[PDB]
Amino acid sequence: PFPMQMAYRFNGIGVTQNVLYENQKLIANQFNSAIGKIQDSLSSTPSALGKLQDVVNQNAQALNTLVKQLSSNFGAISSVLNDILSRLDPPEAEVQIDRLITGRLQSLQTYVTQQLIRAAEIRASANLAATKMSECVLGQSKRVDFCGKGYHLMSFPQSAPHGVVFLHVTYVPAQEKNFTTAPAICHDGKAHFPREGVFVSNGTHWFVTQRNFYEPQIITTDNTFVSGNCDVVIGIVNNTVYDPLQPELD
Amino acid sequence: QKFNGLTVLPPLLTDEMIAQYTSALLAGTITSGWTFGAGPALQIPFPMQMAYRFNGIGVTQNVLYENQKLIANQFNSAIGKIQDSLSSTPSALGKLQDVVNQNAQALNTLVKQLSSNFGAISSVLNDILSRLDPPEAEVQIDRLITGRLQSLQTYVTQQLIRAAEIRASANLAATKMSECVLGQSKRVDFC
Amino acid sequence: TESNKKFLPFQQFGRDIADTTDAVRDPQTLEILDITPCSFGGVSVITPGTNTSNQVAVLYQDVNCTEVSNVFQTRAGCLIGAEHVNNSYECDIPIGAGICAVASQSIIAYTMSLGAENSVAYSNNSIAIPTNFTISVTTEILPVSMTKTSVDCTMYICGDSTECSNLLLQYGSFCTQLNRALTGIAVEQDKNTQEVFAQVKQIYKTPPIKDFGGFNFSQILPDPSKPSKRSPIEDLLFNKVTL
Amino acid sequence: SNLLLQYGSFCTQLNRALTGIAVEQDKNTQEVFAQVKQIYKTPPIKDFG
Ligand SMILES: *[C@@H]1O[C@H](CO)[C@@H](O[C@@H]2O[C@H](CO)[C@@H](O)[C@H](O)[C@H]2NC(C)=O)[C@H](O)[C@H]1NC(C)=O
Ligand SMILES: *[C@@H]1O[C@H](CO)[C@@H](O)[C@H](O)[C@H]1NC(C)=O
Ligand SMILES: *[C@@H]1O[C@H](CO)[C@@H](O)[C@H](O)[C@H]1NC(C)=O
Ligand SMILES: *[C@@H]1O[C@H](CO)[C@@H](O)[C@H](O)[C@H]1NC(C)=O
Ligand SMILES: *[C@@H]1O[C@H](CO)[C@@H](O)[C@H](O)[C@H]1NC(C)=O
Ligand SMILES: *[C@@H]1O[C@H](CO)[C@@H](O)[C@H](O)[C@H]1NC(C)=O
Repeated sequence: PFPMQMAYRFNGIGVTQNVLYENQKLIANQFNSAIGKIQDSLSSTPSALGKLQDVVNQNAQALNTLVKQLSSNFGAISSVLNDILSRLDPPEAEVQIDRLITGRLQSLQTYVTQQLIRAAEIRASANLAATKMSECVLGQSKRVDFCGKGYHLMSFPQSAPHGVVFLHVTYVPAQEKNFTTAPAICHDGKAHFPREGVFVSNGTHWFVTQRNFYEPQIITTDNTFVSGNCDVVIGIVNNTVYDPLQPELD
Repeated sequence: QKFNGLTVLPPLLTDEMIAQYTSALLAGTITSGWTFGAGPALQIPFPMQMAYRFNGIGVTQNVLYENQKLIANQFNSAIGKIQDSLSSTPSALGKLQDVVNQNAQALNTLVKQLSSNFGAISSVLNDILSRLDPPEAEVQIDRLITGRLQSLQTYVTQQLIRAAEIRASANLAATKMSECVLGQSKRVDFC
Repeated sequence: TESNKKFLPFQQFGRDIADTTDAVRDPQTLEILDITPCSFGGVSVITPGTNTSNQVAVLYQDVNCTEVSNVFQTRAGCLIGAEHVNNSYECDIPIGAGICAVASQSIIAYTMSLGAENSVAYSNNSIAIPTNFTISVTTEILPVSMTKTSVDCTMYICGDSTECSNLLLQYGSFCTQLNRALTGIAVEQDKNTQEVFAQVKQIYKTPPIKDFGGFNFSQILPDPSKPSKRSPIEDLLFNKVTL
Repeated sequence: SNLLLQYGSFCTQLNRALTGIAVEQDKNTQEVFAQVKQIYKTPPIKDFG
């Protein structure tokens, strides 16, 4: 089921599943509105397709100059070889042709070399597109800024003339807050560290929360673990840790 | 340097602006870890950040807190040693010096080609123009144009290949910029 | 111009690296004059665009501002027509050496800003944590292939004339290396498109009911009612690039 | 120069390739370094634990 797919994709970037299911409607609205905005972005901002237009323009220009090099004397009495062959004696037509063979073969060599280099550039861009197709749509990438700015969730491939367009759906932290923190909790001599997330305080009470989304939880023995004692960790606050066993036995 | 027809345009980003960008990235890495790449700069104490970075490599965060002073001393010692390492081992900056050397050598060997007759009578076009009548100077000047144009074509071709190589290195550098500085990489020996 | 190079009594003129004349000793005195080629350089035109305005500024890339209405000297050359303004902005038209360039109905030149200044409230007991979250979608465009052109070396160079064909045959195999290289590029373009797209051995198909929990993929999934079964976005891409 | 004008457009192909390289170098520097939307600044007190 696709909502569970997206919930696991949230899990893969360090946001627990319950963020999605409680907020599924808002997530849907944001995804749909962003996809809707993509149309206006592509259709209203010029140069957006510049990376695809540049290659076709460069090839059209290379062909145009290659053909225009036929309209060049290169030291010959005329550009059209038919006129030299029809007007000059072979003993001199040979020399007049040589000075067009040389210039047109040199133009062909220039074009071929430029095409080999631009083909190598397109080879590298195609290999990058294949790597992104494997690692962004076919899977999920943990490498930042490889599948767009933000925490990667998924990508959608789209065809384009002589190219590919990726729609990268990414998770971005939004409104934020400023909370006091501590690297450990000292309780009756033991040092408590979080299993996942960090300790936060608003002044009065200490909680544990996942680092990529504020979701305060009471500090318990099932989300913290003990190692060492309070005199080794630099910068500890004093709070109490609640064990669900206490209310079950009392 | 400035010769006949050769210019060097200045880079758009001066070294001051490049340094200001690296200062911005360092302030981001120091004060907010990897979060300034994904979105907004989120304040985190540096030891908690380094505890996250230990968590990401399979070493429990408490190992940082119990060994914070040793970690700080080792990090400061290594950072201090990097200066002596690169400043005392020659060829350490060879990858950057070689680019400058190849570009300067290509320009010098483009200029040197102007002092070659290319099969004519004198490598100076003004001398052949001043000693041969135009109807005969035409062929020798054709030689001094074809050879010099072929030399310029060879130079431009080698610059296109070298630009492609440097672009590959720049793309790898941007990949490392994102996947090593802006975050933390699980890719072995990539960072 | 005057020089401070002490020529030896027997040399008359001096040379610089890579065989060029650097200085010469005045025959009628003991003076030694350095010879510097007089300022020259390419000319660049800064234009906002005929679509917006026909106002233009012109930059001389390697001369001072003493060689032919505001005139401003930059490390990139002498720019005439643009007024230099002290306040920085986002880089728009690149000039060089840190200056970019239209605003207030005139062309302006300024030192580029690198972004807003934003210090982080660092402290060893304060963490910021997001209290909400935005999902964003970005567009990344990559070329995969280019037009598989091919040029017939012999008929291009030596149009339908046997007389030139004999000389071209005296030029050996060039008309075979060029066809071989272009054929290699043509096949490599198909290999590129295959490696980019042919990553699934079997063709999956979407279900007829779009009950995706509130997610709406109608903008990226193929529309069967169209003659070419392409998505609206793919339609915009095919209708947005022009030949 | 009038004699050179008989070799077609080589002298604009070279000066378009060199300009392509020139702009590609600024693209390289921008793509490597300009990955921050803001210029961040370090605090004056270097108490980084
Ligand atoms: C989290 O952010 C989202 C959007 O950023 C808020 O959802 C609504 O989104 C639309 C635009 O997408 C806005 O016009 C509304 O102002 C947003 N709020 C409401 C109530 O509709 C969402 O409310 C935010 N959640 C919290 C807890 O602040
Ligand atoms: C915290 O409690 C311990 C004993 O459990 C005490 O010694 C210490 O002074 C208290 N305050 C701190 C660590 O700030
Ligand atoms: C701080 O957290 C506590 C615990 O939930 C809450 O009761 C209080 O209202 C919060 N805000 C304060 C103390 O300003
Ligand atoms: C609150 O936020 C400001 C800036 O956003 C920060 O300087 C401060 O340390 C945070 N915490 C408190 C308790 O003010
Ligand atoms: C940093 O920690 C030390 C001791 O751990 C403390 O004295 C200092 O006040 C802390 N910094 C700030 C800004 O409070
Ligand atoms: C999905 O988006 C399309 C966009 O045209 C809209 O017409 C449609 O009503 C939306 N909802 C569904 C369920 O398709």
